[PDB]
Amino acid sequence: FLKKTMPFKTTIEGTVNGHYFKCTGKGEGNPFEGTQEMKIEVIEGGPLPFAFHILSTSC
Amino acid sequence: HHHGSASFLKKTMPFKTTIEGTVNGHYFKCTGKGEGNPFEGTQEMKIEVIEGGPLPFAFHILSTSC
Amino acid sequence: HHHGSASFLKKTMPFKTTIEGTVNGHYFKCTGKGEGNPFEGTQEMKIEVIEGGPLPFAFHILSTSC
Amino acid sequence: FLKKTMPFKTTIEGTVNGHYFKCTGKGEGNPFEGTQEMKIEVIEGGPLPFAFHILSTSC
Amino acid sequence: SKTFIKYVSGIPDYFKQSFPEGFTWERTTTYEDGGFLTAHQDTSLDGDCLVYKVKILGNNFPADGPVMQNKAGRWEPGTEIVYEVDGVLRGQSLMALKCPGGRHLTCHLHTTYRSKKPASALKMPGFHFEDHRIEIMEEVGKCYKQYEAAVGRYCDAAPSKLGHN
Amino acid sequence: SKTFIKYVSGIPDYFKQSFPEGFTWERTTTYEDGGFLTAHQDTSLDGDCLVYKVKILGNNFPADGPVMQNKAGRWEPGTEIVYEVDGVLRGQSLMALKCPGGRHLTCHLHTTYRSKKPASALKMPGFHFEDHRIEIMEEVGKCYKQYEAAVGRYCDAAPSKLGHN
Amino acid sequence: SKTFIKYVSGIPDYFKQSFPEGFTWERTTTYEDGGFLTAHQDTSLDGDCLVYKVKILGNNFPADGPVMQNKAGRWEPGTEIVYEVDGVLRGQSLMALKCPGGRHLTCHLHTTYRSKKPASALKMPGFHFEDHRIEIMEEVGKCYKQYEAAVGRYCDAAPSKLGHN
Amino acid sequence: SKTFIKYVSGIPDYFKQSFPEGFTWERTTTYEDGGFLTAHQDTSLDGDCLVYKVKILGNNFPADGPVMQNKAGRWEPGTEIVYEVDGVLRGQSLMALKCPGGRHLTCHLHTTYRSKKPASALKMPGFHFEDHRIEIMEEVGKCYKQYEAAVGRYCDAAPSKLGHN
Repeated sequence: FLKKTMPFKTTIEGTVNGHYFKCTGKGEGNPFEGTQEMKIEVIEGGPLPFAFHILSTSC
Repeated sequence: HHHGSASFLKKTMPFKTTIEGTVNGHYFKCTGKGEGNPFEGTQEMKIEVIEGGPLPFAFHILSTSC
Repeated sequence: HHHGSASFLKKTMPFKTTIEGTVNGHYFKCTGKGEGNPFEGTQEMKIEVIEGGPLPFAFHILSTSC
Repeated sequence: FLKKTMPFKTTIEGTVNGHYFKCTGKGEGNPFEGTQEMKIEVIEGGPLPFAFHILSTSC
Repeated sequence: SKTFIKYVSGIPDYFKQSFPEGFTWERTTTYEDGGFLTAHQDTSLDGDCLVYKVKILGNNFPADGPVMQNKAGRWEPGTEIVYEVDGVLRGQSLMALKCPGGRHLTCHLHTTYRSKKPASALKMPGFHFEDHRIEIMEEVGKCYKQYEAAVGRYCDAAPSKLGHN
Repeated sequence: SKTFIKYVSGIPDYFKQSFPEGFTWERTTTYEDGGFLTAHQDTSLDGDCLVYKVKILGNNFPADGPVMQNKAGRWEPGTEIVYEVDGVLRGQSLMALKCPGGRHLTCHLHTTYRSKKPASALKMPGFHFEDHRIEIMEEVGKCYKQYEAAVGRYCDAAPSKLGHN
Repeated sequence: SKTFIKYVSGIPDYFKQSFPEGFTWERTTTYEDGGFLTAHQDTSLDGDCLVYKVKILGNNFPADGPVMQNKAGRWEPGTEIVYEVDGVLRGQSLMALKCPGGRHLTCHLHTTYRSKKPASALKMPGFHFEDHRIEIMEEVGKCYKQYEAAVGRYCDAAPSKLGHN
Repeated sequence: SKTFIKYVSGIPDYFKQSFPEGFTWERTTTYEDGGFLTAHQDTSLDGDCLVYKVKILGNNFPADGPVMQNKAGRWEPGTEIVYEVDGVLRGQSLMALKCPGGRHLTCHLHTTYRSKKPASALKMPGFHFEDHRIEIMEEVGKCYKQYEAAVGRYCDAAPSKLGHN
């Protein structure tokens, strides 16, 4: 069921300090090697008025 | 100033609520309907859980939100 | 019950304080002398810094201790 | 001024939940290798009514 | 539900001044046993009807605590400090659950209230207190009746010797 | 200096009941900008004279904050929640410095009060509030005059519809 | 995205063991300057594709802080402690933003990880550490590329003299 | 006892550089169940002997908790983040007690380290990690033997793709 390289995709919906946003993302990683990379796109509420960094551990 | 006397203030105002949430993994939705007295500072409402009921946690954690 | 009336209560009570501390590396010592009204809930005191003065921080952080 | 093995000594005085105590300790370690060991003696307020563990990062 | 507050001593009413546009609020409540309850809320006015839309995320509640055991008792009354920051209002307060066994479990509320009017169209209140009492008057796990009374005030019980509020 | 409290509504007075032996208290105050102020205090009675012995450790105050800059303004009044735990009293409260620029810096007090009488010789109060107002009435960095008024009460401003305190 | 972790020393993998059912996680991050970021996430496996659904509520970020000024810089690496509580996993960690200029803003992460398998079906890991490095590889307010590397381990760097992990 | 640290990757040693003047440290540790442990420490060098003077104030430990029940078990290893703030070093870390039974009680350490040299005299380290393992080697309530190993490092385990430490 897992594989040495796997893709993933994300949807994120949120409010931060009253500002609504939505993102989608797509990435891929090596689960057993512990590395991954993705692209995150803000599809609603962009450009974000807050630092993306607060979303890093969620995306 | 300006409203003259309490006879000119709205005595009661109704309100309705929709609540959607997840608590410890548990999804739920509520509706509510209430009324209050804006200048006397009092209010009461009924809250109905319409999805995710019966709630698996104390309603109390929702008291300040509802 | 039992004390009858306020005429039988102590009206004022004196107090004295010694304070020793370090704040952000800064050592200091204070003494204080005050008086209060135990049942009226009021009090006032004078606090003197006897070592480490003039204090290099706001006295306010000592207010609830003195 | 430092050395590959160095001794140290400690005095600790405290109050925890209204209980007064005093300790002394003696130990030795290798500062550049990052290892050390000591013995801590409670000289006042012993036997401590609280877990010594809360003093570990202080002694 | 901050439209329903009795303000005394001439304290300006941020919430009532914000209509007809309304206001939002946001809060994280931290419980002393590890739980967190986060909410975002929108308050609007449609004709005569106040409309509340609430989003909630709660987490980290201990499985054996009174919240997840649904043995929470009743809230004690409480008092919030309310004050302006950066042209919005901050609130903070401590609340306590009185569990059926008589012990208490406390929590700390951290709130921001955001008018939909610009701060320039508002008379901001100074630092003050908002007292509340919340009572779950009946559990008619699916239907609840809740009452609240709230008062906005300065500290009259312990007055200033200098004329401060 | 908890011997000086006006208690209303028949709330038992833990502090006055503790004499002639006295009581201790212990507290950590956490400031929102990183500072901590910790204290231990002993309260004794020698004849008619109340004797306070205080130990303080403060740390992590930011160099550019109002405490280390000695630009702290004045405290606002506040309200403590006070309640029994394990046969002692716990207190918690939020306090706020009003800096000379008009902004506020908050802190959270976490206290335990310990009678030197056994709990068995004491009438413990139920959950209640202690209001305070502390004023630095004069700076005569070496000599200060401070006043405090304190009231112990239930929540009368927002009463119960059920008869709870 | 906890499926991507290199575990050493035989530590069981709570996340990989959860498939094909998947798992959730929930977190509140508390920032030292008052902000809070809460999230709930669902992880599922749809064929060969990991699917993440995330809900976010952030609040109380100061208007003048790095987050709202969109001057947050980059995250430092960090280390999470991960351990079993009741029958799920708790995590906690400290993270630090390195703001442009070189100064740091810290926060505290409080997490629960919940397998959708019964923990009777799972080999639970003992207390261990999860190191991470998150990097914003490209700011392509609207399009970001982000990298993470993570390792689950014991404390190899400072060995036990007593047989412990 | 921060003189005893093995630093790698050329990280400057704030503590060893402080001699012969020495340094102080100050800390508050916040326990998840309400306890607080605050300490101030002075480190000096008297000939060939390091001399430590420590002052401690602990409070609010629950009577029913592991600390006051003297059932605390052992500390897990941990990792401190250490970084410059104003011109001194800040540290923060999470520690966990493994109680007898295998369950954990966590706490948060908040530290400032202060050289007695002017920081103009010092090579300041950038943001880095300090791993520790503290072990009670012998309980000989009155006589303890304690070991510590510590390493100061960057995040080697999860390397940067961007040139960063």
